[PDB]
Amino acid sequence: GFPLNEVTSGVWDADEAILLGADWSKVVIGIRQDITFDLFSEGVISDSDGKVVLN
Amino acid sequence: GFPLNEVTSGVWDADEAILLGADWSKVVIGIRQDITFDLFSEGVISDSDGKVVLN
Repeated sequence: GFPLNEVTSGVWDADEAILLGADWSKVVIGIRQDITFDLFSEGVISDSDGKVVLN
Repeated sequence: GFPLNEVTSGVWDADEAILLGADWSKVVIGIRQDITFDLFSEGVISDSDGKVVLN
């Protein structure tokens, strides 16, 4: 009689767990900044060594 | 009879001089470009050797 959600997104590891039950009001997510998109046309993609890979 | 302009910035090295007197009409500053501020959000800070240091 409780809501069941099968986790279809590929995150689940069946070798670690089968099921999790919880009081979901005791789990909290803080949204500091909502999903933000910026578009750019100047500048560089660069390596960790500081080499340019796309200008 | 001349104003005693004390230099209150940190520039004055008092181990070099106590006072400087002059004909101030003989001292000229030429301004070519006034203090200019620009803000950047695309681009790179780079090394003397072409390496990227901040992107």
